Amino acid sequence: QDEVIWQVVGHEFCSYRIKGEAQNFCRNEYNVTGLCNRQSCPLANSRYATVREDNGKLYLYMKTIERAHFPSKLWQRIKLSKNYAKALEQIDQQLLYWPGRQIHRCKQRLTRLTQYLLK
Amino acid sequence: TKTWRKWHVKVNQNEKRYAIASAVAASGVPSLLLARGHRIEEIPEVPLVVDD
Amino acid sequence: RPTVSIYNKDGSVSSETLALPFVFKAPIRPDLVRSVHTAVAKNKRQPY
Amino acid sequence: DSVFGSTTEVAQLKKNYFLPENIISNADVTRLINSDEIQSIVKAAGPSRVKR
Amino acid sequence: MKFSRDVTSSRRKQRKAHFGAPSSVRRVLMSAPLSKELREQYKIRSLPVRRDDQITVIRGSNKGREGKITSVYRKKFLLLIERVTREKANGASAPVGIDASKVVITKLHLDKDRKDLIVRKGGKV
Amino acid sequence: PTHVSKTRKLRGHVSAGHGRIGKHRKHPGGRGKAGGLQHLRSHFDKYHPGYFGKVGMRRFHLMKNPLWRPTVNLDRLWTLLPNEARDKYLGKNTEVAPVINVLQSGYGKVLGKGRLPETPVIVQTRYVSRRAEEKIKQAGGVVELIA
Amino acid sequence: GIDIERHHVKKSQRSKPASENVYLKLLVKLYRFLARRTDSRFNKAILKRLFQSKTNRPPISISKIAALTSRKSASSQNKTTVVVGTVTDDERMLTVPKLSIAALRFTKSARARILKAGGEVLTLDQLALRAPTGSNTVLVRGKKHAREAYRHFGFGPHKHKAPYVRSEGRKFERARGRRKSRAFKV
Amino acid sequence: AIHVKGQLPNAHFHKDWQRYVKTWFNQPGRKLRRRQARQTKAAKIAPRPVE
RNA sequence: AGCUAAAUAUUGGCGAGAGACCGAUAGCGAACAAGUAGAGUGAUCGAAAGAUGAAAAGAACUUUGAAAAGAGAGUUAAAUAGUACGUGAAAUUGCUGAAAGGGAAGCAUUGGAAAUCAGUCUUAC
RNA sequence: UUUCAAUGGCCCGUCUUGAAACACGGACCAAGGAGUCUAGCAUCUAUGCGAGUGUUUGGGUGAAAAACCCAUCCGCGAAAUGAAAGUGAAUGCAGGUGGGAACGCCCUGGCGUGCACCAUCGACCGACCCGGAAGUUUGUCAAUGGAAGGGUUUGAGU
RNA sequence: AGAAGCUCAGACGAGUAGGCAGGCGUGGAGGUUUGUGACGAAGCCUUGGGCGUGAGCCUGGGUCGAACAGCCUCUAGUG
RNA sequence: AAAACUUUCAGCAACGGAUCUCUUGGCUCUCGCAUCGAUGAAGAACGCAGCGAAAUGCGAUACGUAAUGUGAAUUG
Repeated sequence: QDEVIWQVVGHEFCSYRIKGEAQNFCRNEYNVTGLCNRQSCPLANSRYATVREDNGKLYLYMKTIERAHFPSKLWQRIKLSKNYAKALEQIDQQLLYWPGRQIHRCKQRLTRLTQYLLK
Repeated sequence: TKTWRKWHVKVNQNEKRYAIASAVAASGVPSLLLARGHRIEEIPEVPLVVDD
Repeated sequence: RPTVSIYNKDGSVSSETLALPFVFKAPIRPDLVRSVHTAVAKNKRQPY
Repeated sequence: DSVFGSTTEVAQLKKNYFLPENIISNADVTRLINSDEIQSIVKAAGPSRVKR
Repeated sequence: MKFSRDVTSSRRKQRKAHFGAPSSVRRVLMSAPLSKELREQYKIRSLPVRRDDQITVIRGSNKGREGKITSVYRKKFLLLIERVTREKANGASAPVGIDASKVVITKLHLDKDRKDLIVRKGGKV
Repeated sequence: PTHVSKTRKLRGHVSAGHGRIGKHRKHPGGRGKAGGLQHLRSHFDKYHPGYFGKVGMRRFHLMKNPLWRPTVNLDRLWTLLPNEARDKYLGKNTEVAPVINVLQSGYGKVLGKGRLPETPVIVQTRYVSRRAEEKIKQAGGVVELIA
Repeated sequence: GIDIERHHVKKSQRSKPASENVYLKLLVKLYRFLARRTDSRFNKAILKRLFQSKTNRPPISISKIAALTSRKSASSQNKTTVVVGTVTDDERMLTVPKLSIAALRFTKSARARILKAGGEVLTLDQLALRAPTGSNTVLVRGKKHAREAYRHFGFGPHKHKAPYVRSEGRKFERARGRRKSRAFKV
Repeated sequence: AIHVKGQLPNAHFHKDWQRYVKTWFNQPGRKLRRRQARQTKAAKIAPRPVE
């Protein structure tokens, strides 16, 4: 079923997919890499995590297989407002067991957002 | 251009019904709704059913 | 079958629930829907 | 349920219409590939992108 | 959305009807809203403009200017307002036309037909 | 449509895929089936033999309805029955034998291709083959002619 | 300059199904992994037949499967039947034996009869769990040349193939070149 | 001049057939017209059955 | 010997609603004063041609000139909108700057000369 | 980018064995400008269903030329063959044989097993050439009827 | 690891008529992008820059004044 | 051999009217309706306004009279 979703949305129309002439960018509000791919596909992965920026505050999102039918409680929010290091250990801790290799990607994403926040 | 060009086109009724059932099934998947462009990030459940 | 909740006019959950209809377990076929939609969207055209 | 019926019981509002059957029983191919039934017999995986 | 099939949604037809309207039809096409005092006094939102009425310009470069309607110049869909004029190069003065929808009526030139019109349009006097 | 066709790929190519030496001319070989005995004879003889000349005798004012006689074989006689009737009678010894009126099924003759189960059966029909009847009687049933 | 017969020679093969079916592609993706991670000729042939087209995948029938699995020696026992194609019912056989078939599609009559009378209907992915190497599976094919086109292919002098004729009768390619009374028979 | 596989062509199109092409773009309109006339007859003929 | 409603037709007339139609060399010949101007003894033949601006506010006045106009000024959001009026392409033309050239020119390749210009860098650790 | 020097470079399109051609067309620019649609057919491909299939001639239903739903017919397919009258497809596990996909067993082969497809030998159905057993009633002596069986003929068959 | 992806190796590369494949461009239709726009859309001019083997595409500056585009599909009076 | 001249490139200015945007027009489809004339029709000719050539309208009651409706214009 998760593969059905990817075969429907990945290669064709998707509101978070931005195809230009040779490449795919994924702006989806719950992705980390920024690119379109099942491994990183937020909608087609039932267990997946992300970080995004908001008003000087970092946010980590997670979602599971249990709450798929209820979009309202489907995604889970946590807020971060501390320095980078501690913000790193939070993602490390929150993901040392959950995604598999998203730990490094969201460390990279948290990196870029904190440079945004200082600027 | 002529008026007797073929404007209307035939689909087998069984294949029309196949597509209708497939679209209803697609409406029951939250991921497809978000992908198509619906702002359902806050709705309680899919399918969203309200009282009579 | 999985059950779905029913919501009142005020957005609260009602006790009554419905089982998921079998139509939601039907195959999802974007290619066939696109082909049928391609044809059906030609059936209200006017000649020119 | 009356409008579309099931895949084995006919719809009431559509005569001799049955919900279509899929060609694949379970579409979770990744978990079916990674299941123990497959990985218990597949020969030892060759390397990924190989050294030249 | 419109559900009647006696009315047309065509841009071609609606523009043709507007710009080919006779003088009597243009009379209703040139309608202006009433001021708040008149609205609460007559229970009327809008009336067609008539000569000799008192109005205030609500939009444009002449916003806020007041004056009596000297001529509702129907064939151009314009209102000519007293002292709303322009100084030409030669020294003469040319009137500046204001559309009826851009003015607000602050005093009506009441006739017995206008009173009948007001009470016929769900109002009182 | 039009965008996935040729003449969208020959835009730029002279002669539009019809060649230079010979070109696209209106009717260089004749219109329609012109020929068949003079210069189309090679195609007509090798791919459509029997096309020229008469065979047989004419029938004036032919009407299909008196000739209407669709045929059914023995291996479909039991499928002509409803499922409940097959369940009740197929393979079960009963004093009362099931009856199939193939005329109401749309058939004017019962042919003998295929096998027939051993349960007795009454076949109501207009026409029947010789050995179609032999297998029906062999299966313990009878054939009754209908008109 | 090199004296090579032909350059850049692709032979004939299909590398993916021309079908845009999402579920067929899911099955192909499964059997791509199975074919290249096992030494099973079964998995390779299933992958190839998933690539094949509709005319190259004829329908097989319930009775044909019963006929092939009940051939004297046979030893077909409870071995699952696998066909890459559609399984159609055969009304002519009045009792369906207990059979196990894995196929892309079962017609509604065929699936009902198989389940009602004995065995089970499986999809090709469920077969991949029970017999991931295709052990004790009877792989079968439909009659490729039962198609109407082959009734015409190869028409010519003394080939006994069906001509392309708009109607059947005494007036339609029956006189000259078809009998000795009108010139010749060819 | 006929060299391809298939049956020999039989198109009866040697007259001025475009002059007499009949289109069915008024099929939905006629269906609604027949419905309205049938309902007009139903209301007009009183209790008496329409057939 | 004879009559007869309905279902059927309808490039015309009349009244409407539309459109995956055309967009001023297109769409009817004609979006405009179009079957008009013009042609032909006649039967007939038959065009071209839409766009200042929100508003004429269409340039008062001074000055040069026989005048047409120019130059100032003025109107305007704009006169790089002045009716020879939205935008204003190419062919082709004048002016200016640069360059080239002993009976063609153009091109390709490689570098020089002259003009022109971006990247990179400066930093980060 | 411009220009210079060195080297190279004929005018493109076109029919043609052969074009720089003393062969044709081309002074220039902008805009327009040529494998379309329809009734069929054939191969191939995709989809639905599948011994069936096709709702849209209509009727129902929608205030709406859409979508949805629907009775009875009918088209094509499920049987062929012959000019017709007519007849009309299992001796067998719906046969043998050869090669064969996949599988199983054994120590690379071997052994089974054989889908699909061809080569081939038959069996069956219709015509064609014989052969006339019953049986039907009318002519019984006959009239009509066609069985078994034989040909190595044929069909766009099973 | 847009598995339609990634990776390794070897051989090879002329072409009229012609066949096939993948792409570029144009008008209109459905969906989509919190899409661009009078703080300048479209168009046009350009000894500016950038990308692609190419069809082309983007951009700086100038002019201009009202609409237009990316992506997925549909279509054609499409170069 | 400098200028002129010729050609090229660029800027500005001409010539020209492409392009873009628009559109009371056309085209096609559908729906509905049935109504010319010797009681003078369709068509034609000449006239009619304070200032009009055409178009539009009308007929010596001549850009119209009566009647009905609206309700204060027409406009150069």
